[PDB]
Amino acid sequence: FHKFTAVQALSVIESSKKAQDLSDDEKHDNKELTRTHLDDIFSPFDLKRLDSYSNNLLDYHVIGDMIPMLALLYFGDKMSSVQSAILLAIGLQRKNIDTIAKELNLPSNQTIAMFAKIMRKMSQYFRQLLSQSI
Amino acid sequence: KKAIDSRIPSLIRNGVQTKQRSIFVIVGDRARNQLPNLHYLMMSADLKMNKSVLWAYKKKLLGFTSHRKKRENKIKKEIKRGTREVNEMDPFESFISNQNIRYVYYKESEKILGNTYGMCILQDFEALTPNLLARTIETVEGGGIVVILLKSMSSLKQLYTMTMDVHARYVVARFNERFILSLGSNPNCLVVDDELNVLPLSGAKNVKPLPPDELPPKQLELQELKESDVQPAGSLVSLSKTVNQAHAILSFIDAISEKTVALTAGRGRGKSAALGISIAAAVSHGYSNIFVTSPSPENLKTLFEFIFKGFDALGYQEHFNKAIVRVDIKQYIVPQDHQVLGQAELVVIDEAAAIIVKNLLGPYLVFMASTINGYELSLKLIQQLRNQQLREISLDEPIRYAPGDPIEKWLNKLLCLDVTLIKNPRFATRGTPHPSQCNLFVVNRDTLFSYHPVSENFLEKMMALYVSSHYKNSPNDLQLMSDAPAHKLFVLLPPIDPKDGGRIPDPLCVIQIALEGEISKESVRNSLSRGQRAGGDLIPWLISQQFQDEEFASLSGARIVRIATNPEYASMGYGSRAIELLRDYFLLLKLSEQPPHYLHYLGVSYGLTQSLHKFWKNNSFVPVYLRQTANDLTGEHTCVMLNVLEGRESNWLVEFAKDFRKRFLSLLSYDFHKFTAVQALSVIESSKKAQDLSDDEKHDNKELTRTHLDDIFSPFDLKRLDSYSNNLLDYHVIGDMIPMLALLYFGDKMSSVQSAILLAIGLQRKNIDTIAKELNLPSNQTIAMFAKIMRKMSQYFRQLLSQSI
Amino acid sequence: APMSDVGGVLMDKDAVYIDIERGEGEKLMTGLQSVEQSIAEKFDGV
Amino acid sequence: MKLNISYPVNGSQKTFEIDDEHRIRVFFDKRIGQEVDGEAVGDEFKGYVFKISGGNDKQGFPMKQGVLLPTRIKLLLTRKRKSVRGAIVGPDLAVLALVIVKKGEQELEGLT
RNA sequence: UACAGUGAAACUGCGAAGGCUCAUUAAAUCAGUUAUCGUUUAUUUGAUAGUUCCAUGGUAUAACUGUGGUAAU
Repeated sequence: FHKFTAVQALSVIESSKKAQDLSDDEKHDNKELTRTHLDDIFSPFDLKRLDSYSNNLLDYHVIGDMIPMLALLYFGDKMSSVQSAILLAIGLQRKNIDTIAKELNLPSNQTIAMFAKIMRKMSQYFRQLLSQSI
Repeated sequence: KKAIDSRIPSLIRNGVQTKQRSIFVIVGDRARNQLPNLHYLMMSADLKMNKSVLWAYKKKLLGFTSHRKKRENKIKKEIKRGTREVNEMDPFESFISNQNIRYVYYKESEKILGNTYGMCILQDFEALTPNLLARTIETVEGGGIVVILLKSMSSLKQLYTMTMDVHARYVVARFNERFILSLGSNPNCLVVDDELNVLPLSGAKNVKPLPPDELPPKQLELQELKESDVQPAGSLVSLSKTVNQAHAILSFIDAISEKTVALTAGRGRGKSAALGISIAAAVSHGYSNIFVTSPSPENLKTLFEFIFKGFDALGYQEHFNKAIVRVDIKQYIVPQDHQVLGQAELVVIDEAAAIIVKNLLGPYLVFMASTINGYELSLKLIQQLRNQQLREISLDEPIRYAPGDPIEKWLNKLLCLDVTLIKNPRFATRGTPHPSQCNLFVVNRDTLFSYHPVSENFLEKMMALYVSSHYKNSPNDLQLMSDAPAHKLFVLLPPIDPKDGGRIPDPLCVIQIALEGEISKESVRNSLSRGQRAGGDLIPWLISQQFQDEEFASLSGARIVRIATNPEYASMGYGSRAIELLRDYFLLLKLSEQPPHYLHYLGVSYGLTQSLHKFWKNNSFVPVYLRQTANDLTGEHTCVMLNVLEGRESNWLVEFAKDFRKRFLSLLSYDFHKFTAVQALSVIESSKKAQDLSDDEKHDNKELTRTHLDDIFSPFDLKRLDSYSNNLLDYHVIGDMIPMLALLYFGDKMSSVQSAILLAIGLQRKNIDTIAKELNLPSNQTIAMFAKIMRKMSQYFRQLLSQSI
Repeated sequence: APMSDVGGVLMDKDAVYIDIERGEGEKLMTGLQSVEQSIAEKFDGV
Repeated sequence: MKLNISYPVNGSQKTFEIDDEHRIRVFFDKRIGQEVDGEAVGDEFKGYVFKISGGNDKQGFPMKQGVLLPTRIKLLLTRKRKSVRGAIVGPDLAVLALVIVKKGEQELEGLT
């Protein structure tokens, strides 16, 4: 919220320019966390893992699970694939504007909600793969 | 042919003469053919009457179909069969085929709130909710009848409880019996058999009044004196009511016609046409006012004001929910929301609806404003009005559809809308020691609803006390708290030994959202094919995923209400709260000492409310744990609702500590998204969560400080270089907007920060900018407090660097 | 049509002339109609 | 809303008028053929799974299986233009039609 | 004591298997007549059916029951 009124498509352009600059200099000698299970259990609690997996594999509220809607989008940004639609929804959530605010902007409310449910379900599969692999 | 009775047509005749409503209560099996007879007598006594009839019901019709094509084709094939002659019809079919009936559901009774009906036929007895009765009889017109059709079972229940006090075997509800006892009190009601016999067991004798409204000719004289300009055309259009309503409308016209900033907040009842006088004075505003107006009711709730404004325009000079766009044949007026038009206050005229006092003080600030306060908080609104606007606040509570009825008295009684806000205790100096004593009494709701004049007096005091200055609840809450099985109350009123009577300093309401009792009531209500009556047990077990709160019982505070006289009344309320905690830890008469010395098996005890300042102060006196919240701001006051409970059972340590810990983790992450209200009570509730963790957990629910590796994983060495740069230099966002979230999370998680650093952390947890929160709350020395907070930031830099490496 | 019975309800000078829990309705209509004049307060000395 | 729940192998069924919409909010945007859990919808039917089959909303219109769009749409059936509600259950139903296949922890006295 | 006479609602077989008003078409309308090995033809009528290597065939669904929605076919 250092700006808080910057644009989401401009944010996708900024993430694209940062990603091209970080991916093509010669080769990126700065690795991220490739499924560290203790680090995942340290950043998000086991209550957070059970809560995200419950809201994925069942129906809970996005407003009842939005505590993991801040750091997980940044984790998908830095450290899985999210095309620039779900990436723009996650960028609006990272700018902390509402899902209604990005949804009545781009597509529709249930549209952007089901797209973010798809993104959180893929992130739930990623954390499930890490927590099962260690 | 047989003559019926001397009382039942004479009641109708004197009712349509003196303009008072009446009540027919028909019992029996063949109970459908008898209502057109009463309709014809009501019309024959007074042809000059409203014609339409309501036939509200709950689920289904009697034997008819409310579809003229359906009963036409059905009777067409009856003629094709040949068991009925061609020219034939019985009077009930004549009634439904000829008259104009509105059949509304009991569930959707809200769709007829403003229009008028000459008859109301409340079909089913077993779900007669007081909001619905208060909506119907307030619209039934002065020469009108209301008819109620009963059952075999309800006729048995009337025959049972019409001896003295008896009740029926096999939720139980006593509001129906309170209504039957209310109609036993009223003489404007009579119970009638299927064969048009009369039951004199409620309102026995009634006479024919003598063969014949002096105020109405006075209203005509007022209209003539105003008549003989555009203000006279508007006044003759407006005064369709009592002369006091005409006086308020003309005085509002003359108050906002030539003047330009007064603020007048007129209070009217459900009668008297507050919105009618406002909508009729809107044309006087549109002529002798500005070309811009400001309407402040809620959205799609002022169709009556739109109808009256359109009728005023037609009378003088004309030509995602609705169509509320303004019109013009010559100016603009639109129904704005909560105070977002603080920039668009270039309009001179503004008016508002009943009640947020702060939101009504915010938008109505620099223009000529009025308000219409309905009865259906206004004392505090008028006090904040007088402590601040050439106050011509005047509105009347004269009756608009009648002069005043005993059925209107029975409406006020059986809807429990009568109040008398006198103290009437022994003494305040004898009630302060009563708050020191804290000796409480149980309700015994069956005998409390068993209405004697002493019982009606006690219920009147407790009802006005509970409904006084509340969060705007309703008759649905009245019928719930009158007939909920998992509910009770508590009142520690008098400590002195005077005669018969008393007072009530503070009432409370508990709701046993239990495990064993709620399991029993759920298995019972599934046989009744309905039931959902557990809120606090269902919200926390889904939000925080509580097996412990699922396996325990629970007690949720439905309401708690005391006087608004002084702080001593809330002191007595806190004493009654501590007395309830003492009561849970440590026919018949409508009070109890044995049940005040008895208790149940409950797993926790606490209340949910909006995240308010004074309610947070009560929650701190309570100090019971403020658990996980929901960020949803309710559209009435914009407030988010949260639940603070204490574990008062054998072993609530693990449950209380775990829920408070997860709430303390969630409040910092939710403190940016949809919860950024004010730093003070929010940080105090964070300290409440910390003291809840201290009270409920000792060494199990304890996280350590962030390690050397954790502090080197959260920030970087570039963060240490930028931290030294902000320490020895300026502190713009070039190095303090990378690490601010980690700094705020580590500061409110893990050695000590003072008041100024805590306010800076509150702004950074609300993700706000520099001179907004600091110069809004503390409101002095933004740069000096920012440099001192930056010194605290350098302290945090040395803290993390010395903690890790 | 006044002076005649639209329906079955014939109108006299003042009278109303109509033409059309079994034991409970029987007792309540025959004897137990005006029985609850002195059954109202039931020893309630306010 | 209302829930008309049916157990097949005994051949029984019962309806509940269920208030408090927050329990029914689990069913939103969950189409015909999707299986549900007893947790978010009840505490007195836990361990209860149901397969929905749509249901009549207000105005009595059915939900023909497997299309789209929880509003009303006009299509062709047995080949005339008739209006139906869609596949997905929405916020303004009258009844949802359920089939219970696994019994849970609180026994029923009208179905079981 | 696996069907038994009247028998309220359904399908079936059949039925309605031939009638109003408006602008004015000259062997193109219409009639008689040849042909159809150039052709469609239910019905009536007359004739007219030869390929089998190591005790009788599976479910889907009405009526029927039962729970419901809708002002309502």
